[PDB]
Amino acid sequence: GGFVLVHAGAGYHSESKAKEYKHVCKRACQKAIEKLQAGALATDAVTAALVELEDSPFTNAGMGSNLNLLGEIECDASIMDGKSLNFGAVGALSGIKNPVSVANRLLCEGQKGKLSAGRIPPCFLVGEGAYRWAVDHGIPSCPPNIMTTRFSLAAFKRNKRKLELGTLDTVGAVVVDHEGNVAAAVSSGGLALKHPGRVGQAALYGCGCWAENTGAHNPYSTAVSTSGCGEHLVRTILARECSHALQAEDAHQALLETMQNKFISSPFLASEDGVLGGVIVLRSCRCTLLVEFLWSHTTESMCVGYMSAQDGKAKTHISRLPPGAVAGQSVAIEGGVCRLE
Amino acid sequence: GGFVLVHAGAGYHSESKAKEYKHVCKRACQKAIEKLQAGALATDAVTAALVELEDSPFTNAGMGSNLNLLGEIECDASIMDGKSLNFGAVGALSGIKNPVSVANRLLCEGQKGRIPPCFLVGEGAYRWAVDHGIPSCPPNIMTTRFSLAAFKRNKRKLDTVGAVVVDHEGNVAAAVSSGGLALKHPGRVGQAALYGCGCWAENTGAHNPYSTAVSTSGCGEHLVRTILARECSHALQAEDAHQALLETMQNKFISSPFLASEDGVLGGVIVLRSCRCSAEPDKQTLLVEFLWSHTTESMCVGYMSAQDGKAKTHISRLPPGAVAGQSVAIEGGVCRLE
Repeated sequence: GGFVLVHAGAGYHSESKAKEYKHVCKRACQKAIEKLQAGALATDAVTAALVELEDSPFTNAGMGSNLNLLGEIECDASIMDGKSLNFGAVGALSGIKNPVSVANRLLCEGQKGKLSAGRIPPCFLVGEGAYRWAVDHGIPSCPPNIMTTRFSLAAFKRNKRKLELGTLDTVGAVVVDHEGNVAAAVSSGGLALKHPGRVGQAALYGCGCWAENTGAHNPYSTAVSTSGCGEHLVRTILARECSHALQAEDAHQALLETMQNKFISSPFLASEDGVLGGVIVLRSCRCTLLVEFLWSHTTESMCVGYMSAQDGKAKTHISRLPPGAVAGQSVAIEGGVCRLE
Repeated sequence: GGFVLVHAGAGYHSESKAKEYKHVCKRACQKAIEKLQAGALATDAVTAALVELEDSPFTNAGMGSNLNLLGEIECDASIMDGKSLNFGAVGALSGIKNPVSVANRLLCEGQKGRIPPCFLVGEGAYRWAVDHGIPSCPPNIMTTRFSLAAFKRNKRKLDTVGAVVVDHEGNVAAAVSSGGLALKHPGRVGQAALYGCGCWAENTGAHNPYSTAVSTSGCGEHLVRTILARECSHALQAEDAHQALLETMQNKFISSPFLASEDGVLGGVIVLRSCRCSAEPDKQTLLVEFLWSHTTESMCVGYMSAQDGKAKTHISRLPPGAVAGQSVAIEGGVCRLE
């Protein structure tokens, strides 16, 4: 009993490179299910998925991240637990191989702080301090020669040159365990030639991801993860906005109206010539657990992968805008249902 | 014409330091009004107010901010413009005397503006500030005799600021600045730097009949988990502003499921709500409703109307019967701007 849905970016996935994108999404789903079947917490499950997605040298997160203006790697990552509603995140973090692991550990410590442990522990750390906290907590440090790849280094030089004259490939995942507990996480390398210290949506509470279990004013346990233009997702606090919209009976219609009204037609992005973003969503309710999963995006395409523990084989797919639709002006949306024991 | 409301923290203001807090609030308001009258933008006005608030050795923001675990100063600050809806923010910033001025520069550059950065942290935010003409500030200038003694004290083991403004056309702006928790771990970023949590400013639009501006104070974590600033803005779109804010503080803050594990929720907000109530097509009047609410023992505020030219200061305190962290105090008023 368990379900996972992951994504490897919302932007453009060429037919020639589609294969690679889907393969990492497949592996990420398996890592997540393994954790669930092994009795792990939902958060540890999404973290396992994200570690796999970050580790791919082809994703703008962890190893392979876009090099900033100075040719350095600074990552943003966050995670949320639907049961405890606790959160963990890091921004402008360099020197660490798996940013999500740090965000996960901040979340874990935060949980330890609830059982009477002085003032609330930090949920958000950035830069040098985030690095120090990671190391001091036993998290593996990673050298620049390992975080950087020949290709990212080469893109850096090109980008620099183009100034004197891919980045949308971020990652995310959502999971629901057999008890109905959900969790979500997101990780990113940020904009390709960003100014040092720039923090994007992947580190911001409510913007990058969201996870909230069923409650008095929350009939469904919901989890959301985002991708696309970081700035667009932040100004609209998209993840949380999608989670709240999903409380409506018709999930597909609620997500569609959100992407159209609260995103594309949002007054907060009125000055933009095209709004770019995508989301993966999970909604669950106890009856067995009925799970509804969906993905929506305004980008050319979005790579997704999902898997049910009882089913066994991951399904991967590149969602594309239909003929006629225009990237940044229209919305693509697809989904399905699965019942868990 | 214009109106401004500021706060010098939500927590506890001793009767012996009251006059000091109120005084800083008076100057901040005067600073903002002087800007408005000089024809400045609402964001420039709220920034001027925050600079004054920050510059006080009595406030946990800018100079005088709490020293962190390593005895160093790291500030959080943000600002939002209601007309353009643009935002500017900095987190874990050191070496800069006025964090809010850096956030205001980020917002301005964003307006001139792929989209420029609206949020910078650490060394990067520092570099950016210096590169745009804002001189650095050595440690001794931003460390007061009180924060140093406090640090040594602390190591031997809520005075944050904000402001909301409305110009003569009805454009609103909001800003917030904080030094964060005393002895916090390096890199810890709080509510004052996060979009939706620290402040919020949004002019009348399709989904919101009222122009609203919100600034917060109190326990950083509590304000973040509930994304209070933005929640208040949305609540203020209801017909009855006073009742809406009260219900928000009661249900979405004190009774929020996101803070259930806590024994007492601590925070306060200052809000401004505006709409055009009349015009003479043959001159216009803005109805401005302003409020402040809190669950802490007290909250220090100050407000001023350009037309009245008389700054008003006040320390809101929980009355007998109200328990800090469990109750909600709320006060407000209304004024018209011609």
